[PDB]
Amino acid sequence: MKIKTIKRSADDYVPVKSTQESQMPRNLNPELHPFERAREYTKALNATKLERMFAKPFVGQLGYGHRDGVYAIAKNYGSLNKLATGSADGVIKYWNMSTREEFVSFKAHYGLVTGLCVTQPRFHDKKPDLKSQNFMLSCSDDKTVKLWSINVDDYSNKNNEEGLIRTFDGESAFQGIDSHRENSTFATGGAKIHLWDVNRLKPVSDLSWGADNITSLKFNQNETDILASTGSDNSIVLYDLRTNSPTQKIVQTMRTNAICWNPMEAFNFVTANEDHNAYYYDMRNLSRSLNVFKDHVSAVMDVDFSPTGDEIVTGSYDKSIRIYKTNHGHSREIYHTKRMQHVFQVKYSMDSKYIISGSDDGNVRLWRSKAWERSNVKTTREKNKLEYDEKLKERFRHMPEIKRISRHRHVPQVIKKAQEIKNIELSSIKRREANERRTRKDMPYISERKKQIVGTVHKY
Amino acid sequence: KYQSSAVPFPFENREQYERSLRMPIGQEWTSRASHQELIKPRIMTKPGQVIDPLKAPFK
Amino acid sequence: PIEYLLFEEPTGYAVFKVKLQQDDIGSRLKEVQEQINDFGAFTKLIELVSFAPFKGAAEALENANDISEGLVSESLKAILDLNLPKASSKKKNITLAISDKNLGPSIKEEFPYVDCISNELAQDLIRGVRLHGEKLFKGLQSGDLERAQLGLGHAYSRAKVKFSVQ
Amino acid sequence: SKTRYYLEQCIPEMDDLVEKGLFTKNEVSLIMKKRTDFEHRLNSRGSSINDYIKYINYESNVNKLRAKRCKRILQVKKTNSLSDWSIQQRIGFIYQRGTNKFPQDLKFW
Amino acid sequence: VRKLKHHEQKLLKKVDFLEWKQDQGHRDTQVMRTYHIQNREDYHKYNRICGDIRRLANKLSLLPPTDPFRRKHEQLLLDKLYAMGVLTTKSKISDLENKVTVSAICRRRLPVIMHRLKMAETIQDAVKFIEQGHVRVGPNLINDPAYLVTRNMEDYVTWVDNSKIKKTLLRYRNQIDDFDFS
Amino acid sequence: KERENQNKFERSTYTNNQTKDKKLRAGLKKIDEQYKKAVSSAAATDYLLPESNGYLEPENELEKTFKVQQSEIKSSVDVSTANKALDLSLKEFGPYHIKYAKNGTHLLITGRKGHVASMDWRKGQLRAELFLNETCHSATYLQNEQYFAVAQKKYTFIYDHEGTELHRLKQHIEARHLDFLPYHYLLVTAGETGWLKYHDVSTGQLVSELRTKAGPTMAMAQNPWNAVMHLGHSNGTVSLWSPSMPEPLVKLLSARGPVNSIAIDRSGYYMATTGADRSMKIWDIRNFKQLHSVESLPTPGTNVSISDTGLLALSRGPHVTLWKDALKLSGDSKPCFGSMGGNPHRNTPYMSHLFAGNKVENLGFVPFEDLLGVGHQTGITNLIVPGAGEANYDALELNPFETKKQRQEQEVRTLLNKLPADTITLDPNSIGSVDKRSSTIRLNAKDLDVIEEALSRF
RNA sequence: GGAAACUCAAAGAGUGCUAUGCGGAGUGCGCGAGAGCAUUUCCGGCAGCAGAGAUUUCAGCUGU
Repeated sequence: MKIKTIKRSADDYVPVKSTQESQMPRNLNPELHPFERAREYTKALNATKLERMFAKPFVGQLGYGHRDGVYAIAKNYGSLNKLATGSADGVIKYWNMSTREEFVSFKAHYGLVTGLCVTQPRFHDKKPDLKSQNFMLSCSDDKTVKLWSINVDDYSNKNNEEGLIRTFDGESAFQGIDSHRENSTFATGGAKIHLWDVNRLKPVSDLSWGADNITSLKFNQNETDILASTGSDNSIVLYDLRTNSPTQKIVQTMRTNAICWNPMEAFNFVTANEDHNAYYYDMRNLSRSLNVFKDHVSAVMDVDFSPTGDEIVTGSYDKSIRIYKTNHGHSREIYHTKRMQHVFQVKYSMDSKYIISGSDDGNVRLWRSKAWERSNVKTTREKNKLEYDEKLKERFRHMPEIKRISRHRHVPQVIKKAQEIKNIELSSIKRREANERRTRKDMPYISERKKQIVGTVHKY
Repeated sequence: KYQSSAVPFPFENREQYERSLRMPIGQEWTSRASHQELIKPRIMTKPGQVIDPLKAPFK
Repeated sequence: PIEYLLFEEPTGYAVFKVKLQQDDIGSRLKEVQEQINDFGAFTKLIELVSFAPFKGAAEALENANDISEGLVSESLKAILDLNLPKASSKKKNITLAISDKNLGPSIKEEFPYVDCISNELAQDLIRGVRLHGEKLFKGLQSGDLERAQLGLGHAYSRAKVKFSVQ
Repeated sequence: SKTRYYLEQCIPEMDDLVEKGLFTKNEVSLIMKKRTDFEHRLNSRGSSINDYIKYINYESNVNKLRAKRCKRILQVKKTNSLSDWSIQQRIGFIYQRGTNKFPQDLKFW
Repeated sequence: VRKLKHHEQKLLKKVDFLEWKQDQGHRDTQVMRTYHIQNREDYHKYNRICGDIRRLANKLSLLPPTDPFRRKHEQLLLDKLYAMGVLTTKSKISDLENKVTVSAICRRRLPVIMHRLKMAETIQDAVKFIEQGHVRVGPNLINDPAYLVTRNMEDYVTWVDNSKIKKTLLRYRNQIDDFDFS
Repeated sequence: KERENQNKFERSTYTNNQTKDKKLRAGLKKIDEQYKKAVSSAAATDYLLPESNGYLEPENELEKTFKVQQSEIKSSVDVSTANKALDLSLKEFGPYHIKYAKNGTHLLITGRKGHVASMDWRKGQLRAELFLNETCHSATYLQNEQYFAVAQKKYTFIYDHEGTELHRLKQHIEARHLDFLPYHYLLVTAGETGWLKYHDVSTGQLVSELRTKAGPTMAMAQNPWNAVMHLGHSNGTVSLWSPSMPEPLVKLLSARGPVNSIAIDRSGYYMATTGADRSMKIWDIRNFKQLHSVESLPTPGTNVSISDTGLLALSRGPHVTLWKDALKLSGDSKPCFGSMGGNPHRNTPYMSHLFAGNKVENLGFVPFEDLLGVGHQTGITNLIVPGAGEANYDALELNPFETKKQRQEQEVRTLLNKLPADTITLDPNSIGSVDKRSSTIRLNAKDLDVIEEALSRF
């Protein structure tokens, strides 16, 4: 008869010396670990509660702010911690965002500044040193475009030519700027859209359809020869610079404030227009705006993508910005503060982590995108835990109290009143439409994405 | 208030939803390697560098 | 984009590779400026990859003189061209993080394939590695830093002031 | 605890090495026992190069016993399984860990 | 139990292992430390009596102000609680809700009146003495500390004779007479 | 990729007995592909668990497994376990109810006269030893060794680690059987009054004042897998209960007369019950089907306890009889007392031990050792039962080598991850489901007499 | 009633501590290469030869 029991042996389980770590011997038996679903459900509850108590998104403003109100903002697309910022008294600055103050500032134009971007120019008489100094440019109300240097201090290859290396002059006013990110050719929206490079002081091309001004425009991030614009005909016009021609136009109901292309998809853009929703359009099939991000209460002033290409940010004329996922169509998150007002230009920093919001009261602010995460390097147990319960919140997203916690924000009560009365009048329009649909023979269903389009040149 | 109301958007009925939720993902009920490969986000960025718009193919 | 940094010590030069980049926009935040005070989370940023000590104390005084006048000395030239990878034409210029804009152009002239960064981020992780110090090397040196800079300090002071011997 | 990650990194080679008939589970659990103790002593706190050395010595000896029972039982030089490269590649992995953790001693280098 | 961190303290506020809600601030524990009550449940066998007399005073106030059953039984209960010394004055029937306390019905116990008339010097020492069997009220000795006294018997609380504490205090004053055997 | 314990590691689903959306199709194929990968790589851990369970066997045809003396196995087993088989002899106070902790680390003994001692038993360590004068029926630990609740003469008290009292429960107006639902942090009490009542012991709240409507509660037992409490009343009814709904969830009718004891297998799948009709029943639980019914054991079974490896323990007054392989579904696995003429299709019991003259009031196994603590009149005895324990405990939840710092951290981790008192369900996998109403397939707002024929038209 | 410890129990703070992620090739591309692509292209077989190396290891051929 053979008898053996457990041999616990007290050496493999408690260490022999007082520094080395003991085993955690471990049996992955469902018999051992009793409640799977309730336990990880409660871990999802704790994770949603923890992000609702860690959602501290405001980083800080930068500098003492502008004078009159930020109306133009342009990140530079090849460096992380600097962006240019122009306010409509005339004053444009080049902010360094690490230390949060400007490199330099200037009184640029007499009237408003209406557009500014950044450039890596190429002159045919110079190696353009794009590492010891850094160039922006700006078009404005006083019929002038100015290509501007900045003595930046990030490298130390050297040891002087501070401002206004050259001026362009136009016969009408100007409204928008962006630059073809190769071959130093940039494009302006004014009373008519002009294409010019930095080597000659005349418009190399007219580009407009007809007599209507161009309220904004934006180049592409890839297929850089193509660009889009928005005119006060409530119209989107795409241009291709290879054929040097406009190429299609759609007219919508209300005026499109600002375009921004996709960095990843490269033929999808987002229009922000004055009806209170942004429109993720395709390019190749411009008859169905393939997403509509809806949850605003006033005109949506600008928008840009995250550089990761799947999360966009709209800033609107109500005193609140909000950040959308691409494939939902409703607000992922709302940022607002009492001191920001009429937020006009919101852009996304080039590492998809920060949201720069330039308001109308002058200040330009930093925000985090993921409002609960933090920006330090994490030990891999913290990384595994935060990523773990991120995935866990994602799969238990539809439980009806995890959803109410992860959906609860605190909006200002102006936006609350406007959103709920928008809800009751939308329900009223839906009910009266249901009555007409009950009686009338053919009131055909139009999609929500196809609703706002009022026309399109080149039907196929 | 624990079982959800309807079937959520990407799925279509409750066998889809429960076949999604059938496997717990914690390190208790699953191994460490299957844990750390089951959980990682769809995007994953490196923390301090500019993200370029992709230009592929034929560099 | 900060790939390497060069730290100049009393015993000799050290060159560190940078594994993870520090965050650039939130660099004035509490939770980022505390990770350069935590050692176990500062070593997630910076790996030691080379350390050439000064051969003699006379060469230690000579290198201290050459750094104080911002010049490049030959041991520094040796450790830089050992550690820094040669780049292609202009794509991917390699990057040091040094501590002064006067040492900048001199090693730029000695190495036209190398770019020098001395901004707030560079001085930030420089003072991180100065704070932690000899714990980075895990004993890979022949010298104690406080007594070494004692001797180097009296030497450098004496040679600067021309203190007489008789 | 990343020791669990290493310890269940090493499972598939012993899985195939058991399902082909050269060890049995009643002794691969013994080598798994000693491997567990070695990994804990290795990536614990206050560890040492002698712990790395004894881990290298034990893994080389179980590699030699693997080749011995391979040519004895199966009468072949190798069984083209996953194990035959795996055991020396994790010896090299131990060496890499020891050089990264302790770049001081030229003996281990 | 661990002096929880800030996020843990926020995630669970209502935990308290020591003091729950239904402890009522641990007043039974606090007053039995105050009056050195030996056994458990003595507080609640007092509190049952306190709730009983406020229930009966409630029902007597409910009964109408003219009938002799109500007026006789309320003056009877008031005189009975004076004769047990739970009160101090023959006060109003409002003091049958402001003034009856489990602390008062404890305050008529034997060791606390013993400390009150300075027989011992602390109530723990009084329970020591009357558990060693030194005191008596009138003729009969008292062994248990749960014997509370009446208004009548706060005068014949004296030790027994041959109690050697009585002998030591009499020999302290050197009035130690020894013909009376103590 | 074979992984023979896949049948142990699978997780079944609410099924029907193929789509059109391509994105949904690829999502589902990725989901069940990673399900199969996670099941295989989870069952690839049995190479990594340290040591196997113990056992014995006759390895002859003459001797049997049950007629093996504790002296013989205490001689043939190692010195550590032979030293761990303690036999306390305490005479002056009453019969001693026995409650180990959830691990094997401590031990709580209660004499019916007055005597409760919480002690480490592996090392001899007095933690709290108190004689409180009134009678104590039963007692248990709460979450650690740090707190233990004693069911005194009427009022239930809970106590600190060193013997101080912390709460005299104004409710639980008497008590006879306590238990602790450990993941829910719920101290559950039942007794002579027909009141099963639950107490959230973390925040100090009551949870449920459930009226039993069945007289006193003769024996209660926790299901360790869905956390329902199985009460067994005087009717023979074993009714099983949840704090969320007042009506008893499921009313089994197991025995006749009163039910003397209930014991649930740790997999939640079998329930062993003894009545005062001299009957023992084995129950399926997940299908509610009476498995097999040992009728007319020769004396009333006082207590049953099932180990962590499916090992039946029956206390026949002065006897302790242990059956192995008694929790299968066959007809072989009915536990009997004799192999009639040497019949190889019976469960002659795995071990047996007759005590001297003392009634054993409760069995209870030790969690992670191969020994059971039986409590009788004159004290406590550990019995070496070689197949009665999970050798491979999981150190992420409960650890028999747990120190002070990890004790504090493990209890505060369970205190954050306490399941709420509502999700006590008859099956634990009904939280991520959908409602039984609000039908399965979702709809996306698109589909929500000739003379009489002559005298028509009027 | 005051005081010894390796008497134990329970909390707290500080100092530390790293806390710490198919293969040789060969074959054409990727601006002297590997940071990817792709494999029957020989091999990771058998004995011997003879050049070596501390019995067991490598270097080039016969058949295989």
